[PDB]
Amino acid sequence: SRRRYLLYDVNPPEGFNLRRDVYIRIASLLKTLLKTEEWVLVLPPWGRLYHWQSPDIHQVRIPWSEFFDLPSLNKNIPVIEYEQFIAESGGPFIDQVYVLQSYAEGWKEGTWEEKVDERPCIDQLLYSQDKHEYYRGWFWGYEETRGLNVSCLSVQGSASIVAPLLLRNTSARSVMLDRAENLLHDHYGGKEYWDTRRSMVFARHLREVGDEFRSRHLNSTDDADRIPFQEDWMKMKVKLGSALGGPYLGVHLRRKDFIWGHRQDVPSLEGAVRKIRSLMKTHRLDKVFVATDAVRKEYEELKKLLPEMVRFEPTWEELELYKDGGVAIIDQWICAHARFFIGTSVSTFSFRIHEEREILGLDPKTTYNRFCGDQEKACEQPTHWKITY
Amino acid sequence: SRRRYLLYDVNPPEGFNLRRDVYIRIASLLKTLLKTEEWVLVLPPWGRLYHWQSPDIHQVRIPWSEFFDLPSLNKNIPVIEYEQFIAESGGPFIDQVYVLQSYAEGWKEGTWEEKVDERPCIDQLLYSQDKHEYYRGWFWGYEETRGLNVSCLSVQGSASIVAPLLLRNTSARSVMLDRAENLLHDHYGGKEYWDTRRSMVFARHLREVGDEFRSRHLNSTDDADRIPFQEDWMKMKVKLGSALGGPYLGVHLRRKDFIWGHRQDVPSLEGAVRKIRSLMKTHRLDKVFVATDAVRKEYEELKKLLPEMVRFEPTWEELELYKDGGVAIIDQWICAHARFFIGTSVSTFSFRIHEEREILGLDPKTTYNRFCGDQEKACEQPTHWKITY
Ligand SMILES: *[C@@H]1O[C@H](CO)[C@@H](O)[C@H](O)[C@H]1NC(C)=O
Ligand SMILES: *[C@@H]1O[C@H](CO)[C@@H](O)[C@H](O)[C@H]1NC(C)=O
Ligand SMILES: *[C@@H]1O[C@H](CO)[C@@H](O)[C@H](O)[C@H]1NC(C)=O
Ligand SMILES: *[C@@H]1O[C@H](CO)[C@@H](O)[C@H](O)[C@H]1NC(C)=O
Ligand SMILES: [Cl-]
Ligand SMILES: [Mg+2]
Repeated sequence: SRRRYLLYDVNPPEGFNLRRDVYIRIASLLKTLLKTEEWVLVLPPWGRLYHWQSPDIHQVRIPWSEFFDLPSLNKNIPVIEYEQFIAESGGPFIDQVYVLQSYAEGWKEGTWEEKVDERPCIDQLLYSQDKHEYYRGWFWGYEETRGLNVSCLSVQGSASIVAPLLLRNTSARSVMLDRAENLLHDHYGGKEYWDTRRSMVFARHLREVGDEFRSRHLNSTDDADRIPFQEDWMKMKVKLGSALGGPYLGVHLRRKDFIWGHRQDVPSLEGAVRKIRSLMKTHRLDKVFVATDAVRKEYEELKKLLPEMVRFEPTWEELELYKDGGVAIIDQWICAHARFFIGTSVSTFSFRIHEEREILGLDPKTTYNRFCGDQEKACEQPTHWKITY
Repeated sequence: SRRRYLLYDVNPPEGFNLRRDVYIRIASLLKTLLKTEEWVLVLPPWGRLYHWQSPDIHQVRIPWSEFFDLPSLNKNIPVIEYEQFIAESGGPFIDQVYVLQSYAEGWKEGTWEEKVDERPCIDQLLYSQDKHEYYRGWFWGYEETRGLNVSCLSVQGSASIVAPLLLRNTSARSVMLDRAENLLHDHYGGKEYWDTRRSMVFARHLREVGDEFRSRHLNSTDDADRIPFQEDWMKMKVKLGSALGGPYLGVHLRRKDFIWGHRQDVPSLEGAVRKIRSLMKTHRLDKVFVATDAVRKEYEELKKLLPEMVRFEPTWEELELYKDGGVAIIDQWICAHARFFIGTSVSTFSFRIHEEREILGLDPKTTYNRFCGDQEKACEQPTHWKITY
């Protein structure tokens, strides 16, 4: 009955939707571990080291339960909240912390190989020792957390590359992989992957708010959208392109990095609307739902250009409650029920929407779509990854 | 007198002693700026984004006054505390923030050239925009601070390479260079450097504590160690090797990275201790003062090996008053007055002591010395950098 605990964290600059992906990366690994030993994944509390990223509202120590449905995840891999780890093991005590990093020697191409090795630390360590020789660190904002040991792993391939190593030194009841973004997916478009991805189902509350918005302002219900919905995700398998979707255009415009990132892969507002109108005409769509990070000045400019834009603006208390990821989820959930969707180039946000649309069963031609930069020369659309059951 | 303002910050992992080096790099940029426009450098508050790195108990927004002598600093370049800047500009408002970064394309060997260019941001920018369109950021832990605009600058050479660009766009009353560590020194061994370096003189109360420790436990005073002291640091010049030093051996052992960094350039505790006793024999020194980061188990073992070791262990309340860099500065100060000194390989802490010793005038043969790895073959010693008065 004595099992082992896996914990992870991601490089602080990474956003909500990248973290959702790394999660599947880590789940791949844990499944590989479970073939041998008893393990359980501990869900890293939400909220970010950089507190200024989410203005005026503190997003901190947020359980997954506020975003995703725990039973839904559990049907895939054994999973527990960090606050629960803290209760089962005596305190917030982590035996081994492994900071993932690349190989310093690099490689000359043709050498590249999936491998993992204990190595000296490349960047100086962000953990440090107290008067008790415990390692103090970020630890998802739980200040009282202590690692017993920290060191670095140089690593290359898919996440499961690390399992032999973790399965060897069994001394560690709890192991944490920091900088888990270093791990790749085992196999991304694959059945194992989809089992996981499908199993992350939004919390009932965010779905309900999103659904009611769909019916009030989008004239969109699951019935009218020919999206038969099922509760247990294991039991929901839908034929491709059967789903119709609400009579509206979903769009995701990402302005955040447009300027300082010197981007040629994102449109001007004026360009974005030209495309949008072309889509509305093509598909006979009266209303467009826009999910955007745009600032007020730029939003007004968009609002004037495209009056029929409908948008979900959380009230102050809604934001205080659902938090940031929460709102993002509603926006995603709504875009995902659109008749047709157009996203932003290489946006992780748009990526999650795709997967979500593929799950609901919407035709790919309506799914993998992106705005072209105004003068962008040859603009390639995102790649369609079909589900495998 | 409407003068421009310069502010900077350094990559968060960076410790206290690398920061003090960067300061001089910046200060050399300011000197080059003063050849044209009226400027003043704003002293970035001490205290760290990653708070768990410091034993300082969330002690933050610390002015340079608690470490360095402000008049002393001001005789080198014009300088003000950050809170003073908030008062003299209108609010906590920085006009332009430049995040310093390396050139995206790297270089081919032989192509390396000092250059600065506005470029697309490589890493995702840590600053983020609010609903008033202002950028919020870490900003030395002052939540109120607002930047008006943010972009990344790719840069290569010495810190003064940024000066011409900074003088072209004059619309910016205040300018902040984030990731300042990307700038090199102008010329490190030279007069200009040494003017800045000599000008950084520890706050009176800190030296007063060290002299107290010296007088008491080390049987050491300036008049006994033949180290005449001079308040006006411009008026302090000593013949090289005129300084004797106290009847003790100063040693700096940094153990922090010994293990996780797989270090071969630092000794095991025994290798350290044997080397110490041999030095005390050779140089006829009665007592030994050790400045180290060793945590309990190690210190315990170090204490058995070297019982005659005297150390600076501040009281709970002392650590509060002087804070972290204070305890460090005291330790450094004490080391700097030893008759003979031996440090740790590539330790910024050691470098800072090196520099302080050259300033007191102690013979180089007694300054630039490091412990060798137990099995380290080459084992180069640190390079003598003379003051040029
Ligand atoms: C941490 O790891 C090292 C290397 O395996 C080990 O020798 C040491 O005992 C560990 N530290 C603690 C506090 O258990
Ligand atoms: C809304 O969509 C439904 C499809 O079920 C359609 O029958 C109806 O005409 C639409 N109503 C409006 C307000 O356009
Ligand atoms: C700020 O700098 C960017 C360069 O990244 C520039 O394009 C933008 O127009 C500037 N904003 C203002 C308000 O001057
Ligand atoms: C202290 O230093 C003096 C040199 O001024 C030396 O002569 C003396 O023997 C030392 N010892 C003690 C205990 O005073
Ligand atoms: Cl969030
Ligand atoms: Mg011995």
